[PDB]
Amino acid sequence: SHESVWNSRPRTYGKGSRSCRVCTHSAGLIRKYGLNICRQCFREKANDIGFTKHR
Amino acid sequence: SQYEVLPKEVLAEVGSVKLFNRWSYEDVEIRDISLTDYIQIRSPVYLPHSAGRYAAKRFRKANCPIIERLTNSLMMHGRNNGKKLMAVRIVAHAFEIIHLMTDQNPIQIAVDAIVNCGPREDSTRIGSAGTVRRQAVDVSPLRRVNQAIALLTTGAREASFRNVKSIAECLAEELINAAKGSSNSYAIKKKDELERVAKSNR
Amino acid sequence: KAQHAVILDKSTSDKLYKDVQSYRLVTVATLVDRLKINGSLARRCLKDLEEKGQIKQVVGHSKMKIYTRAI
Amino acid sequence: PGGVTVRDVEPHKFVNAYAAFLKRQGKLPVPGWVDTVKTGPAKEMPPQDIDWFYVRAASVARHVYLRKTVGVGRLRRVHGTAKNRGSRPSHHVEASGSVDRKVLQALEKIGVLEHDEEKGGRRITQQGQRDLDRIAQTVIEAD
Amino acid sequence: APVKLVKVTRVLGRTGSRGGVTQVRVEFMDDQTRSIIRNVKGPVREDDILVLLESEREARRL
Amino acid sequence: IYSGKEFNQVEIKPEMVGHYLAEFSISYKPVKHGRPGIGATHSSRFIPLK
Amino acid sequence: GIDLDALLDLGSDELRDVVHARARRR
Amino acid sequence: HRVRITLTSRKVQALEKVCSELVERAKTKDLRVKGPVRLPTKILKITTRKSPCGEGSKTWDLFEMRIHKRLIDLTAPTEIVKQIIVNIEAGVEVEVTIA
Amino acid sequence: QAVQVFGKKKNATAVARCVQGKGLIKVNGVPLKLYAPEILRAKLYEPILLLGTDKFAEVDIRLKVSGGGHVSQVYAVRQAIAKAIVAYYAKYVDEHSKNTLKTALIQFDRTLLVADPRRCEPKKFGGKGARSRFQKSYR
Amino acid sequence: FNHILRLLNTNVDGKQKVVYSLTKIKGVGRRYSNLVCKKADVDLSKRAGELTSEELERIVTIMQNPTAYKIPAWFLNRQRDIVDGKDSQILANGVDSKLRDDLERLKKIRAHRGLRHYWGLRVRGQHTKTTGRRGRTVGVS
RNA sequence: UAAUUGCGAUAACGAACGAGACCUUAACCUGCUAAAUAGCCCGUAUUGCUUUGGCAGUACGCUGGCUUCUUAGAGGGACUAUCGGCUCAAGCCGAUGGAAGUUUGAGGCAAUAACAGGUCUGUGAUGCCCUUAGAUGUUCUGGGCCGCACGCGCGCUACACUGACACAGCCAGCGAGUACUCCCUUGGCCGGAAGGUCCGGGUAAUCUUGUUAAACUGUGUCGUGCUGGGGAUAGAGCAUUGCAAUUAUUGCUCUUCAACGAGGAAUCCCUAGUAAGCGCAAGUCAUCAGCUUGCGUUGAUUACGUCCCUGCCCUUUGUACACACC
Ligand SMILES: [Mg+2]
Ligand SMILES: [Mg+2]
Ligand SMILES: [Mg+2]
Ligand SMILES: [Mg+2]
Ligand SMILES: [Mg+2]
Ligand SMILES: [Mg+2]
Ligand SMILES: [Mg+2]
Ligand SMILES: [Mg+2]
Ligand SMILES: [Mg+2]
Ligand SMILES: [Mg+2]
Ligand SMILES: [Mg+2]
Ligand SMILES: [Mg+2]
Ligand SMILES: [Mg+2]
Ligand SMILES: [Mg+2]
Repeated sequence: SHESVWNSRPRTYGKGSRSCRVCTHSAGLIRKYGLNICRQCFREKANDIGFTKHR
Repeated sequence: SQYEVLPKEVLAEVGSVKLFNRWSYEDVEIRDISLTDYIQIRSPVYLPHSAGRYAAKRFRKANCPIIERLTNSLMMHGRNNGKKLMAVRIVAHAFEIIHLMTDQNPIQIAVDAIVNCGPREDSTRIGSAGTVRRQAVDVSPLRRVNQAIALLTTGAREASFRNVKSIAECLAEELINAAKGSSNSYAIKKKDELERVAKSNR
Repeated sequence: KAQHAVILDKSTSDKLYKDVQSYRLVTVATLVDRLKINGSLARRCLKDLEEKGQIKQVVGHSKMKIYTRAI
Repeated sequence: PGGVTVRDVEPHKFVNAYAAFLKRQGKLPVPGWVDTVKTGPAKEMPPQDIDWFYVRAASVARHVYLRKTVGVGRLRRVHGTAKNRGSRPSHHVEASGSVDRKVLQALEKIGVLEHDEEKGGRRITQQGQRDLDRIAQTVIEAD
Repeated sequence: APVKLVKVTRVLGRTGSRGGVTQVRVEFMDDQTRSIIRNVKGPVREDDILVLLESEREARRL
Repeated sequence: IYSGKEFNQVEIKPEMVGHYLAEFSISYKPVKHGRPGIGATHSSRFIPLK
Repeated sequence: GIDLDALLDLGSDELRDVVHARARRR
Repeated sequence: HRVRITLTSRKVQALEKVCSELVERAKTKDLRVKGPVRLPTKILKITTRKSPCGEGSKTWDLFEMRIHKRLIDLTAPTEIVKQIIVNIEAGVEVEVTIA
Repeated sequence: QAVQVFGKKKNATAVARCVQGKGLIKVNGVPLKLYAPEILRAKLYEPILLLGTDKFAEVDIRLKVSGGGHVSQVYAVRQAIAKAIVAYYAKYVDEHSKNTLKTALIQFDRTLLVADPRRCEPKKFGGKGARSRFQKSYR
Repeated sequence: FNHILRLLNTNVDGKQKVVYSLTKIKGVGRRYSNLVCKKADVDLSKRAGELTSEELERIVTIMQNPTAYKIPAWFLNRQRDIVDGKDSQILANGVDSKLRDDLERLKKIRAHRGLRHYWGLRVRGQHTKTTGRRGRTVGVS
């Protein structure tokens, strides 16, 4: 709980800094255009965002 | 006519189309009448490099010039795949060397070599579940041209492998030996052994 | 392992200067077999004969060169 | 009658002709390490010539002549080659910016090229274009 | 025995287990009244010229 | 020096200058091979059925 | 390449120029 | 004054009509209009593995979003500009540059 | 008097202008005899060899070729030149001669005039190429 | 001429050119022998055999004295002697003799890199399951 | 017929899915629309040879016109069109024209029924069970996931002369890029290289960027030698990213120079811009791409057939099978 040791290690970069903005999942994250959404959750919300299959 | 865009070595042969600007096609005949319709020499070509669609679909490669076909066969193995200009360079150097060796028309030598390397009898493998039996069958004219081009090129290719004898002047003697009918040619030996096996399996 | 000489001694020099006239084609490979000579010296020999006017060139391509007798 | 420029001359013959002209003149300054470097990490062996720098200067000068402008970065990309990275696949790698930079500075000193403060890089000069045209003329005279 | 040449009249159809051999109707140029059937390996079409070695055997399905 | 689970006593020598302290405390120990198991080879993973 | 007596009393910057590149970066 | 109108959207039919409608009312009031300009389309591609667990045959998704950007050059004072683009439908964007 | 044509092969395209005047053909300023690699140059002179060498004596042709590979750009140049002379002898000359020149190109090589409609097949997943598939092992 | 030469402590072929004949001296590679020949004012076209004995002595001495002949300090295969602190280019018999010394120093301090060498394993962090493969089966029984 | 695709026969008639149809993309338009964030022509100024007309010539408010090339919208275009055959039909073959005549090429979508297929380690999606202050929650240091007798799978580099190396020539396309902090980076300067530094451009058809990619072509060196092929293992030094480089992150310089000379029994992929060779961008990302997803360059041999092997679809037939020939 003490601020010096609690979560002391910096998180400027790495997979610990970034997580899915809807399901806090680190692996398979999509951040090509600032989406910051894991691949599993993106497939559900792809049509809502404006992504569609054409080919 | 201020600027003459054509080179002097090109303007000298305006009259007729000559392969590599050196050799003509009129004095080239075929001893075997069967391969006349499947060897394209009625239409002269300057270079053995055309982006023709000769697989759309069937019997279109017959109309392909036989010099085109020879060049395609050099670019065979993986390191040589996709290298047509190098094959053209090798093929061009071969005919001129044949001309110096024989003092004949090199196209006449190449056509004679291709005619002499085509086996006229082969055997297909039949039987029942590994009981290997062979039945002697005839060979179509189109396959004979394909077989001759394949056999000629592989012998030149393997001979040049790990040998000081360079590929451009290697290919020359197999074309020369085959036209001469020499038994030292690799294609002649494989052609004869295929026909010998086929005769056994008649 | 055929040993190809890197120095043209008296025996090979005289053979080269007396037999190259009758050779229809004078290539780097042709000298190596008929003279047992290194390729680099074979190429220099081809240049030397050309300077003497004893054989004429057909191919000036860098990657492979053709020389033939002139009579 | 004409009347000819660098365009109507084979580049292989032009660079050799201009390399001899610079070497015969001897005015072109050369760095001391010309006999040491191998012109880039992508290369394996140093150049097989003592006169390679004069050829490089001639080749670069023609390049600047034919383009609007060029700097050290562009020429590194142009002169870069594929690197033999052992068992890993080859990749394109730039080539020894110091060699290119010194060539540009030397050509600037002898008046062939001049710097452009509005666009960056270096461009051909009136004397530079005049000098190359004379060399191209001699090539046809040699032909 | 001498070799002889023939002209392909009719492409009867494929044969063999794997369909790599074709049966063709065959006539002789020297004897226009003689017609036989032979098996051919390779792409064949009508009005082709074929070379037969010891043309005595009659073709059979493979 | 702490090596994973326990502290290893290392005395610094003048020849030890220029190296990390992790050099002198191994963390994995050498591998002394034993005997292959059932799934070590293709011809040994078959379990008999009686 | 420095004797042990002066090596232990050597200054930081002088220590820097001698040590390995990785040591220098640290 | 020269003002540049930038129209960025995703629906072609919506963009085509508003581009036509905006320029059509421009001639009616007799202004000098240069355009419209059809900039190259922008295709946003996202390739994703279909399976959420990595099991099965490898099948991949290709989600594509098309962005269409249009330019209109108008020669009119800013007072006119605020009265010429009053009715713009949803799904499209309008940008102005003063020159 | 001027006409504009273009030739295509893969991504390589070559835009050509035919201008009345002294007979000269230039590719990106460089003369045609010195543009292409020497082994490919026989292809470039082929349209002129097929036609009359004096039929290009009254035209000024300049090309600007880019977009593809070195081999493809050669095919773009040769096709554009053949179209340029045909266009000139159609607009400014009676098409009977144009018909005579067009056929001379046609019964030799159709590619001299009509562009080859072949492009790269798009890649599919599961393999390195359009048709090739990754190697698989059943055991 | 002069088919066989003797330089430093290695036999040298005379039929091969100067640079690649000198590469057989271990501790000298293709590039290092190239600079040495250029610094020694010796023609590169002629072979190593037909060199004059005065050329040989010029070539050898410049090898053990690279710094004295304006050779850049970054060709040297040791740029900092950890015991001496001086650049040095090491010839045939020295690298093998010196290689033990570096291994001896690493071993006597019980460092990880020296320990890996003594055990006989990869020392540059390589993976060692499917690619060591020294011996043989070792079957299941 | 690719097709339960149709012609037809007909105790069936009339329908619904799937196929097709449909959508995306590639190839055509010198027809329309209109472009200073794309070009061309014209003219102005200027450069070099010729000076006798020709050069990527060079120069955004240097510019009057146009849209062939480029961009992108509406449209047109192919429907087997015409011709010669077979046939009652469905259709099939060849030739001509045409950019295109395998459904024009390639994809997306894709039916009923089911698997005890995979995922509880994507989810604040969850039932039950377990644990819940010495935690199986959470956080911090270090280590490990890389550890090495051995077997297997996907790949990279190679065994060279159709080659290696050195110079010279020298052509793409798909895309990405800066806010609470630096993303793509130009040009100038220093250095052998990796790199360092300074002024700046770009929130993007504008700048990186024509990403001058590699393969490839030309002229030379080498030479049939496990050799200038091959770059495995290893030693030394120098920088970069990171708070941290040791079990070398990676990069560069020198040196060390292993097997390997085309590969057994077996086995994989593939029919035209295809296989194969070659590289580039994106994802991962502070750094690392021998991986994948796409893109382009060079560009073939051989069928265009069959049910012989391995499987699939329909009908007839046999069955002691139904957990269905494992
Ligand atoms: Mg280059
Ligand atoms: Mg491929
Ligand atoms: Mg389709
Ligand atoms: Mg789940
Ligand atoms: Mg936990
Ligand atoms: Mg931890
Ligand atoms: Mg796999
Ligand atoms: Mg491979
Ligand atoms: Mg090279
Ligand atoms: Mg481009
Ligand atoms: Mg990357
Ligand atoms: Mg991966
Ligand atoms: Mg029964
Ligand atoms: Mg039962």
